[PDB]
Amino acid sequence: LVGAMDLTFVLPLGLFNPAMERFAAHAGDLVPAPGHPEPRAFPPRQLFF
Amino acid sequence: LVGAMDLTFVLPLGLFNPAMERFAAHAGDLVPAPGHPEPRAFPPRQLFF
Amino acid sequence: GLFQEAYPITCASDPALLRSARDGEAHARETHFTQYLIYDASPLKGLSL
Repeated sequence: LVGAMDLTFVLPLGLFNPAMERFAAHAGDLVPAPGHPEPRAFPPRQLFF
Repeated sequence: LVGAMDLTFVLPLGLFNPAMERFAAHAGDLVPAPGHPEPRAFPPRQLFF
Repeated sequence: GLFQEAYPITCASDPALLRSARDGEAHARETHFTQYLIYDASPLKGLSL
């Protein structure tokens, strides 16, 4: 009475935001230091889990 | 039965945060008086505890 | 092998998104300028490990 549940997992990697969801939900948030590019504006390749 | 224990510790100095993590959570915060240099974007040289 | 299905987990494109999607999705930053986030939908959601 012990055993294994095997579950495969799916992670989309390096995809891209569709045309509707490109907002920020508030004005000032996720803001860089003022001489910095704000790298969240380009297509992401990283992934975190 | 009144005993003893030792622990070892790790503390970082002088490191620099990676570029994806250089953000601030909000825009308007940790701002000095309006004629002052914003030293928070500098290399950290201290560590407090 | 019965549903021919799989499940996501908690994953995102930024550590900034991974931080605010912690304690659950009560305030999940699901999307941002190009970035995105997937909250875990699974038989394993709600559990610790």
